[PDB]
Amino acid sequence: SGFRKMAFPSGKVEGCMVQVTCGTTTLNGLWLDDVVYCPRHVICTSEDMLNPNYEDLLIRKSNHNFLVQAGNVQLRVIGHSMQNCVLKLKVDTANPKTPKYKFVRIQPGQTFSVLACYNGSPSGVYQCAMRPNFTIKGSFLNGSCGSVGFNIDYDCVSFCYMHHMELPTGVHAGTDLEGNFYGPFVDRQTAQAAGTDTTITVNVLAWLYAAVINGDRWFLNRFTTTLNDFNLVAMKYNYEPLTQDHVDILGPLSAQTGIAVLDMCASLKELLQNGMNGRTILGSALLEDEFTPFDVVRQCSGVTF
Amino acid sequence: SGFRKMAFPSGKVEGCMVQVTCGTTTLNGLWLDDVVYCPRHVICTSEDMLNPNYEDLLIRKSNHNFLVQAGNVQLRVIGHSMQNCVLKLKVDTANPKTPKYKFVRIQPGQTFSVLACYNGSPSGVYQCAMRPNFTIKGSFLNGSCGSVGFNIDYDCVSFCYMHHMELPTGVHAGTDLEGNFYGPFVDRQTAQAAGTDTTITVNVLAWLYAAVINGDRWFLNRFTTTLNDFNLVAMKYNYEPLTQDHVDILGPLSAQTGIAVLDMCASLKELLQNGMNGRTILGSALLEDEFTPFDVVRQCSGVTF
Ligand SMILES: CC(C)(C)NC(=O)[C@@H](c1cccnc1)N(C(=O)c1ccco1)c1ccc(C(C)(C)C)cc1
Ligand SMILES: CC(C)(C)NC(=O)[C@@H](c1cccnc1)N(C(=O)c1ccco1)c1ccc(C(C)(C)C)cc1
Repeated sequence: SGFRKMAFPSGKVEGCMVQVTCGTTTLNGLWLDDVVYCPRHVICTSEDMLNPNYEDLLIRKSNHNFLVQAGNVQLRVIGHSMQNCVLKLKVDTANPKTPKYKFVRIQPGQTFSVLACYNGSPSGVYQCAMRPNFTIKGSFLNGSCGSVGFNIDYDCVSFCYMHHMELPTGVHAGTDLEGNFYGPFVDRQTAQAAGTDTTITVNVLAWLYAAVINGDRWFLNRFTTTLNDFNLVAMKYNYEPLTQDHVDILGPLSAQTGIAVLDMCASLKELLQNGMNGRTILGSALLEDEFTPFDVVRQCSGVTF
Repeated sequence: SGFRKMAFPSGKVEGCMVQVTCGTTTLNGLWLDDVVYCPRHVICTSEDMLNPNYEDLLIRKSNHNFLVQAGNVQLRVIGHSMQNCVLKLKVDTANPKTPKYKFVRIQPGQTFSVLACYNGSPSGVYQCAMRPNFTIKGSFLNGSCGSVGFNIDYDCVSFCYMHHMELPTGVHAGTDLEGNFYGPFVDRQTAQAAGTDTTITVNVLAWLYAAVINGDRWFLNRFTTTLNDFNLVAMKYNYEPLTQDHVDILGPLSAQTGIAVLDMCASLKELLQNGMNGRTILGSALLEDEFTPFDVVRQCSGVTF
């Protein structure tokens, strides 16, 4: 029993973390096969980051300008190119610790583990979700750029995030491993703001099914509701609209707990309208939305990797 | 910027996780050098766990009754002994992935990372604290016994916990790597209850210093208080008494933020007496106490391993 915010084992990712320096700027890179992936803004200078022209800046850089370090071993960069907002440095040696991996672009509301790194060395791992406004509420300090977020499927690592920027509000922005930013953000020092950060409703529901599975049932009320009526209250509290797919995604937890999805929606509705009256659910005083239906199943079943 | 509940990279611990079976009971073991550590209750049967006499039960077991599996490779048990509530199976091969390690018994209020495992395979990692009642609020399912909690010091792993039991309330109990239970709990199926779970006050203070460092300052009031007066309110809300050592431990955060410790105590006092009025601190609606002063420094500075 018990429900903690939990991340994948990071061993497989640790073996791919290297350091990348260009000029005076140092950050983290991802070393898979004979290619190192890192954010392109490594080539910028503090003055050039107001309006960087990466095409022109990259022209002044040669292979020998990119300093890559795996542990204390230097890698020979024999090629460099730019794919969207990420650099690809080709090295002479393939990473012997390269695991089975894949590059996937996740959807807003999905989760992943982040291995925060500094100078190509891991410092910690935690769990994030892709907010509906395409930011993440990470824990990143300077130099954390180049750290990656990932999911694990038994033996295969699915990379989905690489950190780039911190937004003025304190949130964080980045791209997938193909260099495409999640959201409308760009790698420049300019006024950028994220939209409204709604609540991932389906994730909250899975969290409530998690609570019921762990003994917290005080919030289970006696009503039920309609998917349309529930939505009328969700979209007033800045909640994501629930779809039939969400109801289907939640089916497994509905069958395990024996509580129809629409009944839990009614419980959630009364929680939103009346608050929690100072009580707690799974040790939290807020409605957590950073657990997907799959994460709940994984943690309440025991899926190992 | 940003503050998430974060754990150490688990790669070094992953390479020590093996599976241990005795009879029909399977659980996890820790493989360091040529010894495997696992809870002694692996030798119990479902009937014998009401009042297990481990001395007599262990007498009926030989080396070849303990089945240890590292990956899909079997290890030859050439010796077995009992140290407190943990078994030590001596194997013929030393663990090639054995890192620099140490066995430490942590103090209540301290934190550590847990690598939840099932059948000798890691499933996830999260951060825990040793509650003042000597339980932990883990996420453990059946078979999770034998998983370990640890801290990392650059390159040295300090093991401090090994999971044994789930208590009737839903909390969890275990021992250090020498087999000594944290708290007054015993490895039997009997009526056991933990005492009052107080709040680790010093950890809450470091969390508030963490918030101030991340931009959340709304709770900073205009008063100050005395260490004795603050305690009179803490011990009414079931908070740990603050000592001068706690004030000294918090010195670094007090100097960084420029807020004397006793002033933050006054802020905490008004939060306890009046609640948070539906606001949040670092994304939480409750006062978090599972971050030590050291964890806050590590996360707000960038200490890598
Ligand atoms: C908020 C801002 C002023 C832009 N500071 C940062 O983004 C920090 C940073 C700080 C904390 C977490 N992640 C990045 N930041 C860095 O820390 C950094 C840059 C290179 C290695 O580490 C950073 C990220 C992107 C840029 C440009 C404008 C060139 C794309 C410049 C600096
Ligand atoms: C609450 C209780 C009825 C005792 N169930 C468990 O403790 C589960 C268990 C379940 C969830 C998390 N950790 C342990 N539990 C186990 O899951 C387990 C035992 C062996 C391998 O996995 C367990 C722990 C200790 C004992 C004795 C009494 C022999 C010391 C028996 C079973």
